[PDB]
Amino acid sequence: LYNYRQNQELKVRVELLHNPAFCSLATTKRRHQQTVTIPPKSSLSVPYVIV
Amino acid sequence: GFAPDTDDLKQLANGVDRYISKYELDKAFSDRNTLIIYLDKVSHSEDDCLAFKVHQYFNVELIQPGAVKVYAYYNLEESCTRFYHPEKEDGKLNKLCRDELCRCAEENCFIQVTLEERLDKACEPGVDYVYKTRLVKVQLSNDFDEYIMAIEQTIKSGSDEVQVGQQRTFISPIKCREALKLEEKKHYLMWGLSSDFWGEKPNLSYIIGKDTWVEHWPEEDECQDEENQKQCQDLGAFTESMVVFGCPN
Amino acid sequence: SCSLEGVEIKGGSFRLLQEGQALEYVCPSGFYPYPVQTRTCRSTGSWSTLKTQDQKTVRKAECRAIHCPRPHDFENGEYWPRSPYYNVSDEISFHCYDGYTLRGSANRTCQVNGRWSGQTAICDNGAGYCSNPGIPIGTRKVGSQYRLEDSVTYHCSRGLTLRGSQRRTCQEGGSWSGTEPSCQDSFMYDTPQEVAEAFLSSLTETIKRKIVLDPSGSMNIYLVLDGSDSIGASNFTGAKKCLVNLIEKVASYGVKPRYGLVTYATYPKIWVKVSEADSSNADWVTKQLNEINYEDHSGTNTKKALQAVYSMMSWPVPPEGWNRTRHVIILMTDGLHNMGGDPITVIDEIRDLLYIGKDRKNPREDYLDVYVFGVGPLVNQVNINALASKKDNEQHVFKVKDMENLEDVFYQMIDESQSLSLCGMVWEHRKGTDYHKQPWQAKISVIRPSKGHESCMGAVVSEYFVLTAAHCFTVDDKEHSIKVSVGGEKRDLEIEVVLFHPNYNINEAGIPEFYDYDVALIKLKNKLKYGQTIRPICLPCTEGTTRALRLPPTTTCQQQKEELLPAQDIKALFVSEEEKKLTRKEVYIKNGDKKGSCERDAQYAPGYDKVKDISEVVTPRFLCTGGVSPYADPNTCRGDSGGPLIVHKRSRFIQVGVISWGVVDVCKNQKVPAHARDFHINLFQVLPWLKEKLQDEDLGFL
Amino acid sequence: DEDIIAEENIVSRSEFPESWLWNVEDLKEPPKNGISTKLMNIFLKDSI
Amino acid sequence: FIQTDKTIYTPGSTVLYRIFTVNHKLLPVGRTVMVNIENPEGIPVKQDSLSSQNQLGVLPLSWDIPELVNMGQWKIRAYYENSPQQVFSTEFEVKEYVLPSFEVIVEPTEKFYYIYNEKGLEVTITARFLYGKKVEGTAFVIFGIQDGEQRISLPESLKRIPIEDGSGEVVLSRKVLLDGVQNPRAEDLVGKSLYVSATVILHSGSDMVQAERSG
Ligand SMILES: *[C@@H]1O[C@H](CO)[C@@H](O)[C@H](O)[C@H]1NC(C)=O
Ligand SMILES: [Mg+2]
Repeated sequence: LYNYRQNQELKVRVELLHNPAFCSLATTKRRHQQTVTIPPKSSLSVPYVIV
Repeated sequence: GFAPDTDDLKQLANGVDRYISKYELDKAFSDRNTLIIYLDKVSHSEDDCLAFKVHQYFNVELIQPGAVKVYAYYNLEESCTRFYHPEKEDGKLNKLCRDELCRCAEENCFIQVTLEERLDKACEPGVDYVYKTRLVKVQLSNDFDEYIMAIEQTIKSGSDEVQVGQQRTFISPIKCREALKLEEKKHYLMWGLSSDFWGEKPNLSYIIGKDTWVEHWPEEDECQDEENQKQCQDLGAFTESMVVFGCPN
Repeated sequence: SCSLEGVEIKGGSFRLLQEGQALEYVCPSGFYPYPVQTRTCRSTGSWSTLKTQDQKTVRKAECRAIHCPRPHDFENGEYWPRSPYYNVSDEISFHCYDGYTLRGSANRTCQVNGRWSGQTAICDNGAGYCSNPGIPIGTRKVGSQYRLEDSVTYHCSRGLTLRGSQRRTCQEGGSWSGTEPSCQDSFMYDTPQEVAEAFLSSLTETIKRKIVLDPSGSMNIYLVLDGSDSIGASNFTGAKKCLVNLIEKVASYGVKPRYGLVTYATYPKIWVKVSEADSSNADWVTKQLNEINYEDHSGTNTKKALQAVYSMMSWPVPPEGWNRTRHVIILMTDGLHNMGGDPITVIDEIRDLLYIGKDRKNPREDYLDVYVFGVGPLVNQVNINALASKKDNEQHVFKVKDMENLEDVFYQMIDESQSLSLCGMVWEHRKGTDYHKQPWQAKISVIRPSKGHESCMGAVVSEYFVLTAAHCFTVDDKEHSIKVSVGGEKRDLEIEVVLFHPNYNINEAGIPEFYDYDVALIKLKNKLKYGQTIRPICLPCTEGTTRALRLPPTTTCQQQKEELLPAQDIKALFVSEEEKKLTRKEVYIKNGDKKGSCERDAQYAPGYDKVKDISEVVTPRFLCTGGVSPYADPNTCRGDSGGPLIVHKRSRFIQVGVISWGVVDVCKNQKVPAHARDFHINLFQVLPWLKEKLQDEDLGFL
Repeated sequence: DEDIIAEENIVSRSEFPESWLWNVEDLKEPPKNGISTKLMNIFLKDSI
Repeated sequence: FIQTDKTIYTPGSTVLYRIFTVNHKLLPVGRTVMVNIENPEGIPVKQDSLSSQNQLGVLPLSWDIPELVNMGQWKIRAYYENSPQQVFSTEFEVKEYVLPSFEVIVEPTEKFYYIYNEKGLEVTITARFLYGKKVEGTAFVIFGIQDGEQRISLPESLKRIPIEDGSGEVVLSRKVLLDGVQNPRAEDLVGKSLYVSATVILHSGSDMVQAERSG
């Protein structure tokens, strides 16, 4: 996630849609939902696992 | 929901032969998802290594496994990777199959009853088989556990063709062992959908997933007792209604 | 016992069906309810949950606008413009790179139906054994090898269900194997015209259209209906007429079929098996069909019926001619919610008998056809798709709106073969033009003295007479003001006489407007040759009109008035002229108890200051149409007046009146007030004059 | 609106090509000191 | 003259190129031309003949790389039909890759290198994102020695430097250069060239870029 605002703080929600051809922790009923905070003029990293 | 300890990282960086970036020190513990370490050299005869603590600041269910990767600077295609998890062996995710192709089982074990509920949702356009079975044997193993059952009568047949007296195989994950609470020489009634068929002709097998429903059935001598007499005549009427009339759809 | 209170839909209405066990919403043209159309009441007294494509529950019933699908991918090209979603009547233009070639249509627009108009645009290079398949609009393609023995796969986005082939393989000759997929959504239905056209094109071959058989060849037709609890209408009523029409149409080609009829609810039941020696003529099979009864006391088992059909066709050494026979199976299933086994394996075994897919040099592909018809809003598209057959350049799955559309389709099929004599037929092919859709309208342009242009419209009642509003044409208009435009050509034609209504007049009462009897006719001396782009129109209370309403000839003109104009809001349309083209606009006419309410606002018209009696100039023959009742529908135009008024029913167009005027002038602001209402002349009242003046052409007037 | 923005009604950037605008153009504007000017419009892709 | 849209491709993609024909005075002409495509070994794979009449002298073409193909350098050779003695050629590459995200520039302060300097050779490192913003990370730099078809690597000269705001400094001294080779006499080094190689990594462990300056 890339944030390029001079004076701001962001609290964002990240989601990964599911796919039958892959297996992960996100099923049809329940799906991944992450809440993160980005410092100004910066970047953040989120990892995901796939089979 | 896991973070390193600043003091131990500082102590490790203060040592020789290891270098930690100056930028990562002004990276207050809240945001420390990834860490990167530079190693001057690695011995080719013995094992030299390190260790550090990890704290938890947030409670999250279904925690993902971690990851560790190592390589050399000029050659990137040659690298080693490993996983880890507290409650899981070797960090590998759960999946069941035999050498060619398979689905995975990161799901529940069952769904969870009145007369009309059983009357109505057993006629869904999705369900395929409705049987009543007697459990003949059980066998536990490492990858999954298996049950061998015998069929008394085909209450509602499906795509698979079976006759009275045949034997059927049921596959389940280990985590459901405490959930089902099955024992020798007992009668059950069960129904499931069509997506759970596994294998191929003729060694078809059924999978006890979330949607499949299995219920205990008392012995014929005890339908005179009010333990499940109501259910006894309810399911008798349900069976004769499907056999004689069917279902209004 | 279900809670029937609080099921109102915003912007539309709802109805109760099957005695309080079903509810169905409805909104006017250009809208669709969200997210479900019909709900059912279960035994427990609880209303069924809203089942969307992904079970998206909502807390209120409302209907929103129709959105045409957005293109997904395009390889070697570029299209203008781009938007998150496209409204109705928006245009897209394709144009692709240098050194390639474009095939298809360059300009595409989407209409109210929900589909883009034209064909698929494909840009190709020309360096492969078999040609580029192309990307249908809305899908995504995997595969980029175009030599022998490769395959290509398709699939489209979320909320859409596919209809067609999943995988296509480049055959030996150079053609692909399957049909081009194009995934649909819930709310697109098929109109009778396209269904009839596709059925006829697939069933027979062109030369006119004749059926082809090998020497010593034969056809076997198997019709499979279902009687489960989906309609419960008497004893298979409605289907009998369709089956009889199909039998007659098939026999009209001079071919000898052998029929077979089965009915399944939970057990199969044969009525006329093919092995019988009396099942090769139409009279006997029609008599046998005309005695079907009802026996239900439910369920659905398609597997058993298909196995019964299999046993019917099975042979117990095979006899002569088994290598030169054709099998056709028509399945009229509204459900296919199977309970007792999937039916695919039965089809696989049936085609295994005939030795079809068991070779590479003799495929023998066109010896088994399966057609499927679906009825209602509960049809399961995915199950329907997997059961029919799939071949290129043809369509084999059909889905219609309601039971009436079936007999509409078959009546249109049986009426298409008729000569050009009948009234008000429309038959649009795939590459038609604007005038082919409206083969009756004609235009007259006049330069009235001390005034500019005057453009008026009219309809071609017959080969000698032309009907036009009397406001445009006056008694002092000479041949300089008499120009006709018929046949889709600017060529003029000489006239003979003009006829006006004797009581037509325009004349201190404060109302200088008197639109009474706005009827004008032009009588020629020339015979017209009926062709393709020019056709007459059909008038009420006539032998042809009775023959064009599927009714016995015992109906009276008063009964016809009641049927065509009941005391209800009735759909109608007028063919307006916009952007140098002709397009239809839908309106609702109010001949019921609300006619007075529609006329209650007539005082708002300009120049109506001294109206002593509201009906002194608003004659009772006036019909009030349009307005905000119950929805904001655009009215007609004062500057575009003259055109006819047409009602559409039974796939037929019937004249009902001639436009006269509107309450206010708002149409010239094209570049709608509530009080804006349209007043028209009813043609039933002017019947005596036409009857006394139409006794020479002999068009069966009664 | 009244509900905090969830992830149900957002479109996604898809087009990531490597070379585009392989077109050909002709100049026929009336001259002005021997310099002809043509105006053309282009729609950008979805890459940063 | 031959023009191609890109420089490096992947299997399964397509190649699009153009041919311009001119005469001695550099004016459009129209004649017959022939075009061949040659694989790394040299045996032609596809040949074709074309005419450029009534086109003012621009020829567009196309080719489609298979899915199971060799790697390396491929050639396009074109010539007139009248005179097959003279040919014109162009080269391109076929190799799988993934598109990078930022660029790295290595530069010295003086193009030459006077053998009598006590400061050695100094170079500076500048890395930048594609859309104009600055970058941070860490870099590894190494040196070498180039002779006529020969390369020698000095293992003692390998350095790690932190790149902040896209600026790094590397310095090489006389002693390392002298000890790397077996030539105490400095005057014997004249006629041999130097080169430097650098690698830049980010602080998120996401990318890897390499840049080389030779000669
Ligand atoms: C069908 O009959 C036999 C197969 O038993 C075959 O020899 C014959 O040629 C076939 N008839 C055709 C192909 O017209
Ligand atoms: Mg049914």
